[PDB]
Amino acid sequence: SQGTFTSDYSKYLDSRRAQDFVQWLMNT
Ligand SMILES: [Cl-]
Ligand SMILES: [Cl-]
Repeated sequence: SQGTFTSDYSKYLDSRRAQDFVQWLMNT
């Protein structure tokens, strides 16, 4: 199974993606 390191890295990647969406929402 995915260990804590891989799972935490995926939550980091999720954060990058969600933050890019937050930025996109302000874009025009
Ligand atoms: Cl791992
Ligand atoms: Cl991304």
